[PDB]
Amino acid sequence: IFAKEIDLPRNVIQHSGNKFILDVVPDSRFPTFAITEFVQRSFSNFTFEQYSYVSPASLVGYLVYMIHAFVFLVDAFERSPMSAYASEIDASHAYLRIIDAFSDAYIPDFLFEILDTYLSHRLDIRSKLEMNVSYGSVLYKYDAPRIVAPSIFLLAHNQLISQSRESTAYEKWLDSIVIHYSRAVIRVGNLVGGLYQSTHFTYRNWFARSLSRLADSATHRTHLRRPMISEFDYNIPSVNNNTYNPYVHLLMLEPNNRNITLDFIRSLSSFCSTELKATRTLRDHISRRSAAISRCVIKGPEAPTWHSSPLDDLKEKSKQGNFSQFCEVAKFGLPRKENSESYTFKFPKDASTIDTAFYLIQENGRSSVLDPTTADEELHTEGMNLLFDPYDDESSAHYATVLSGKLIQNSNIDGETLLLPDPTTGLARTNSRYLQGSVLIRNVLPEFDQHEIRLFPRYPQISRLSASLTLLFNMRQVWIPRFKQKVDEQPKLSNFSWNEGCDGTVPSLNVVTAQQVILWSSYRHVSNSDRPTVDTVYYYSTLELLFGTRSSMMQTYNLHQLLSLH
Amino acid sequence: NVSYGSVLYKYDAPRIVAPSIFLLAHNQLISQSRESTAYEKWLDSIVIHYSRAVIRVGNLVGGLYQSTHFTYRNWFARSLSRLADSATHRTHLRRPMISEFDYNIPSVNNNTYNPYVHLLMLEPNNRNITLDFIRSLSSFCSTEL
Amino acid sequence: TFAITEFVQRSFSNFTFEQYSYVSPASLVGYLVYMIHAFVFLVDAFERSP
Repeated sequence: IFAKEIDLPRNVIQHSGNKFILDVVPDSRFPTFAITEFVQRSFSNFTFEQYSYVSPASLVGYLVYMIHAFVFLVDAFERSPMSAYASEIDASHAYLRIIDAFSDAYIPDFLFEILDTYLSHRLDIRSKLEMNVSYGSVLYKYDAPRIVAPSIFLLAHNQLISQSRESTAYEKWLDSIVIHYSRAVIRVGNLVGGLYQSTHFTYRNWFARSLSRLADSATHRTHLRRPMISEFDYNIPSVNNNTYNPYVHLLMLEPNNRNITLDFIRSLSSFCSTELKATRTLRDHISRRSAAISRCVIKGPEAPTWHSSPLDDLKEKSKQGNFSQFCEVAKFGLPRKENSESYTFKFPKDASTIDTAFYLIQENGRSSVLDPTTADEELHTEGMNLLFDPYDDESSAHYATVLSGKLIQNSNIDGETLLLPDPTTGLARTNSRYLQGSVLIRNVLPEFDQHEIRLFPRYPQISRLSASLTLLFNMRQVWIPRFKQKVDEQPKLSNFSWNEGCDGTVPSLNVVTAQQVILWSSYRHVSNSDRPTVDTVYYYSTLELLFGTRSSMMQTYNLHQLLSLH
Repeated sequence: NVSYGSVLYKYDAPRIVAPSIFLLAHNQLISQSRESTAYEKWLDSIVIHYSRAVIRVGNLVGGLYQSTHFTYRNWFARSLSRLADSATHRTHLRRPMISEFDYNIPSVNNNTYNPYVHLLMLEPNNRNITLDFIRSLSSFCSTEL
Repeated sequence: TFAITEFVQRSFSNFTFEQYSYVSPASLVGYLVYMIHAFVFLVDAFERSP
């Protein structure tokens, strides 16, 4: 009736938002686990006599290699613009020969079940928000054990051949140096979490129990039943913060490794083609597009499968260790430290000269009840996962989600605040609210540095009603009022939530504005096109500020409780 | 009905055959040793600690005593010794990949002994190995037996 | 256990165990003794009242 009079399609302001690239970095421990179990159940059907490099370790390293190769091809040929890590790889003829080698290398149909979840995606209404997979946000002390280096499996190939009749033959593999990171010898036992010291000890977690089968030389007579055999002469690179490129390290593109890398790629591509009946490549697959990248696994506090402690060379035979002595070395779930009492606050001698409710220094009254969660095996190895899906509530589509490695691992964040729309501002700024559920990683504790992890618990959700928190006039900071001497009325101290008894050993505040936050996320954002720094990378603690609470949430087990080792 | 709800350890321990003895026999069956009687390292293997006491395979099968160690071959140990003798280890190493059971020895007493936890290997440092054991041998029985 | 060990003695050479890293005669005997005790737990937990 009033359609032509109001004429609202000709009387609106529309803006679809600014351009925003959302980076996805998969935790490669989970596809490595699936690939190792794939090779376990299929390798005896293969003929490897015409190959001097093919072993189970080499085949697992090839498939993990082709995952990282897919990531480089998406970041270099599909992301606009390409990341600063991929721009450092020169387009010279040697690099182009290796890129053409893994662009036409044959991949089995199993690995595309994982790789179809890494396809790019652009939202419908947010038509300038893009999700794509790239390692352009990767720092080594933040992401090193969650990104499985394929050079570990060449060393496992070297140990799988050796004619030794020792009991646990995978322990020389755990000694093998992978990289030098500026002053630091990082071994396989640092990245897989199977060898520590306090005398060397072996801890067999779910990742090392799976990978130890590839480097155990008790079955070396099966792998030596061939005319000609060779070993990988892998050269250990020395990098620092200024020269670390994850694509050069993961794709083995150092100048003293490019011939071995090329022979590795072509030998195992021919092996997959002739024996695994692999017919497909990555070249016709990096331009595909699907909404499966927005599915992720939400985890709580889990124990590491790594530690950053420096290991010496294994001279003797290693003993068997346990969970608690590993978590003391890995610095996970430590108790609350003791008050050293090095600083002293200035409390007045007369107590009637101040209003003591307005003075933040006690008379040594109440102590804190904040205690960290000590490392327990049932809590931190058997915790349940959540399956996130923004578009459909089907559990058959999370088969590839539990294998892929897209995850948000949240330990202590309980709330994220959304900026409410202002109808008086410009609509570009209103429709460009993209960094809402994100934390800048200046505040995020690194996992592969020598830091301590104390798990102060999230509040129990066993209340009777739902809770929320609303911020007035400014959400960017929480006000603490400072009063003048003569005020209008009595200030009521009922809205002040006190954190009684702080002594440097408990959290004093619970607000991170724009060391303290324990978070890893697959979903990231870099604020520029330069080298990723700690001031430019954001970890997304959730995607529900973007996709809503109307999205599907399903609860499941861990992958090692779902995929058995046989 | 059948239930182990009446089971005390000092009354019923050798008459209830623990399945963790055979994981240790699997560990000794693999080893590349050319010794004469190779089942005697299996008889040394500790099964459980019962409050102060190291109970071995030779205590539960009755094939290893001392008074110098001696081997007595009764009808139960003569049958079970064939599973842990590494004189035929070349038959069992004819495979691409092999692994050993990393079984952890539990320490129990009168207050904490549960026979279902011990027999079913349900200690917290053994549940992953138990799950892989069950599923691997169920798939083996399904495909071969 | 005696009967299971003699069962595995007379049948194990007909088996292909190459696709398994845990299968041996000792493991198969341990599996069958395990499933006896598992039957006992299932009867006591799901059928005995209480």
